[PDB]
Amino acid sequence: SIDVKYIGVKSAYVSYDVQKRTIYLNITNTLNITNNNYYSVEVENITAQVQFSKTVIGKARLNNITIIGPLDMKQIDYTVPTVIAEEMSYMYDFCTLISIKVHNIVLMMQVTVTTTYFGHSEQISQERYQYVDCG
Amino acid sequence: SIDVKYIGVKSAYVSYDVQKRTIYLNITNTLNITNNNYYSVEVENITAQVQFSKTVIGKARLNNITIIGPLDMKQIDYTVPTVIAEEMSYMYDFCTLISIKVHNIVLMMQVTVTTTYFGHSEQISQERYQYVDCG
Amino acid sequence: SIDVKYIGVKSAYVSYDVQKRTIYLNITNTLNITNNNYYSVEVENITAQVQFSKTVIGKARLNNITIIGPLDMKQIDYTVPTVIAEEMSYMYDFCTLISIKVHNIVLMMQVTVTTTYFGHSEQISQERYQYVDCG
Ligand SMILES: *[C@@H]1O[C@H](CO)[C@@H](O)[C@H](O)[C@H]1NC(C)=O
Ligand SMILES: *[C@@H]1O[C@H](CO)[C@@H](O)[C@H](O)[C@H]1NC(C)=O
Ligand SMILES: *[C@@H]1O[C@H](CO)[C@@H](O)[C@H](O)[C@H]1NC(C)=O
Ligand SMILES: *[C@@H]1O[C@H](CO)[C@@H](O)[C@H](O)[C@H]1NC(C)=O
Ligand SMILES: *[C@@H]1O[C@H](CO)[C@@H](O)[C@H](O)[C@H]1NC(C)=O
Ligand SMILES: *[C@@H]1O[C@H](CO)[C@@H](O)[C@H](O)[C@H]1NC(C)=O
Ligand SMILES: *[C@@H]1O[C@H](CO)[C@@H](O)[C@H](O)[C@H]1NC(C)=O
Ligand SMILES: *[C@@H]1O[C@H](CO)[C@@H](O)[C@H](O)[C@H]1NC(C)=O
Ligand SMILES: *[C@@H]1O[C@H](CO)[C@@H](O)[C@H](O)[C@H]1NC(C)=O
Ligand SMILES: *[C@@H]1O[C@H](CO)[C@@H](O)[C@H](O)[C@H]1NC(C)=O
Ligand SMILES: *[C@@H]1O[C@H](CO)[C@@H](O)[C@H](O)[C@H]1NC(C)=O
Ligand SMILES: *[C@@H]1O[C@H](CO)[C@@H](O)[C@H](O)[C@H]1NC(C)=O
Repeated sequence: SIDVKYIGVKSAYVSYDVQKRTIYLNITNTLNITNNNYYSVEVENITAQVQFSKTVIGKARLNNITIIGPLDMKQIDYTVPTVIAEEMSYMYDFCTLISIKVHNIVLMMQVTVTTTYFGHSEQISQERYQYVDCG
Repeated sequence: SIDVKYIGVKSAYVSYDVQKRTIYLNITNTLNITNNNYYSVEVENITAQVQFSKTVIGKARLNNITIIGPLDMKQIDYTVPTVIAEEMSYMYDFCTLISIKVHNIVLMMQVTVTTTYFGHSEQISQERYQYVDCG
Repeated sequence: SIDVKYIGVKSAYVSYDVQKRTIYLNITNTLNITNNNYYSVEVENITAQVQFSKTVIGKARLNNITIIGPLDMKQIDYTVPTVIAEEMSYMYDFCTLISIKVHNIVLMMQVTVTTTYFGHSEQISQERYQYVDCG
C-alpha cells in the first residue's frame, strides 16, 4: 500500500470554503498548481521461478488416516430461552435487540491445507460503524 | 506501507477556510504549488527462486494418524436464560441489547496446515466505532 | 512503514483558517511551495533464494499420532441466567447491555502448523472507539 486516508466529511486538494452569514467582499485569488505524480509499483523480474511438490509412497501400509482442514466448527449449541409470564401490566419496550452471531465483514483467504504461493495479498477495509441508534 | 492517515473531519492540501458570521474584506491571495511525487515501491529482482517439498515413505506402517488444522472450534455451549415473571407492574425498557458473538471485522489469512509463500501480505483497517447510541 | 499519522479533526498541509465572528480586513498573502517527494521502498535483489523441505520415512511403524493446529478452542460453556421475579413495581431500565464475546477487529495471519515464508507482513489499524453513549 502507498496512501490510505481517513476523511470523515470533506476531502479537498484545494478548498476555498466559506460558511454561512459571510460578507465575502473584495477578494482577489491567483492560484497555480503544477502537480506531477509518477508511480512504478509492484514490479517483479524473475528469470526462473520453480515450485516443486513430490509425494512418493512405496509398499507402505496406511490405516486410520484423518486429515481435517481449518475451521473444524463442530458440536456447538445455542440456547436463548425467553419465557415471559404476564398479568395485568403495562409493557413499554422501545429499542431492544436480541442478536446472535451476526456477520458484518468476514474476509478469509487461502484457508487451506496445503498451499504454495508466490505473489501479493492485499486487503483494505474502510467503513463507519454504528450498531444501535434509538431516540 | 508508506502513508496511513487519520482524518476525522476535514483533509485539505490547501484550505482557505472561513467560518460563519465573518467579514472577509480586502484580501489578496497569491498561491503557487510545485508538487512532485515519485514512487518506486515493491520491486523484486530474483534470478532464481526455488521452493522444494518432498515427502518419501518406504515400506512404512502407519496407524492412528490424526491431523487437525487451525481453528478446531469444538464442543461449546451457550445458554442465556431470560425468565421474567410479571404481575400488575409498569415496565419501561428503553435501550437494552442482548448480543452474542457478533462479528464486526474478521480478517484471517493463509490459515492452513502447510504453507510455502514468497511475497507480500498487507492489511489496512480504518473505521469509526460506535456500538450503542440511545437518547 | 514510513508515515502513520493520527489526526482527530483537521489535517492540512497549508491551512489559512478563520473562525466565526471575525473581521478579516486588509490581508495580503503570498505563498510558494516547492514540495518534492522521492520514495524507493521495499526493494529486494536476490540472485538465488531456496526453500527446502524434506521428510523421509523408512520401514518405520507409527501409531497414535495426533497433531493439532493452533486455536484448539474446546469444551467451553457460557451460562448467563437472568431470572427476574416481579410483583406490582415500577421498572425503569434505560441503557443496559448484555454482551457476550463480541468481535470488533480480529486479524490473524498464517495461523498454521508448518510455514516457510520469505517476504513482508504489514498491518495498520486506525479507528475511534466508543462502546456506549446514552443520554
Ligand atoms: C473593492 O475594490 C475596488 C477596486 O480596487 C474599490 O474601488 C472598492 O472600494 C473596494 N471595495 C471596498 C468595500 O473598499
Ligand atoms: C503559475 O502561475 C503564476 C501566475 O502568474 C505564475 O506567476 C507562475 O510562474 C506559474 N508557475 C508555473 C510553474 O507555471
Ligand atoms: C525489470 O526488467 C529488466 C530485467 O532485469 C531490468 O533490467 C529492469 O530494470 C526491470 N524494470 C524495473 C521497472 O524494475
Ligand atoms: C481406527 O481404527 C480402528 C480399528 O483399526 C477403528 O475401529 C476406528 O474406527 C478407526 N478410527 C476412525 C476415526 O475411524
Ligand atoms: C480595499 O482596497 C481598495 C484598493 O486597494 C481600497 O480602495 C479600499 O478602501 C479597501 N477597503 C477598505 C475597507 O479599506
Ligand atoms: C510560483 O508563482 C509565483 C507567483 O508570482 C512566482 O513568483 C514564482 O516564481 C512561481 N514559482 C514557480 C516554481 O513556478
Ligand atoms: C531490477 O532489475 C535489474 C536486474 O538486476 C537491476 O539492474 C535494476 O536496478 C533493478 N531495478 C530496480 C528498480 O530496482
Ligand atoms: C487408535 O487405534 C485404536 C486401535 O488401534 C482404535 O481403537 C482407536 O479408535 C484409534 N484412535 C482413533 C482416534 O481413531
Ligand atoms: C486597506 O489597504 C488600502 C490600500 O493599501 C487602504 O487604502 C485602506 O485604508 C486599508 N484599510 C484600512 C481599514 O486601513
Ligand atoms: C516562490 O514564489 C515567490 C513569490 O514571489 C518567489 O519570490 C520565489 O522565488 C519562489 N521560489 C521558487 C523556488 O520558485
Ligand atoms: C537492485 O538491482 C541491481 C542488482 O544487484 C543492483 O545493482 C541495484 O542497485 C538494485 N536496485 C536498488 C534500487 O536497490
Ligand atoms: C492410543 O492407542 C491406544 C491403543 O494402542 C488406543 O486405545 C487409543 O485410543 C489411542 N489414542 C488415541 C487418542 O486415539
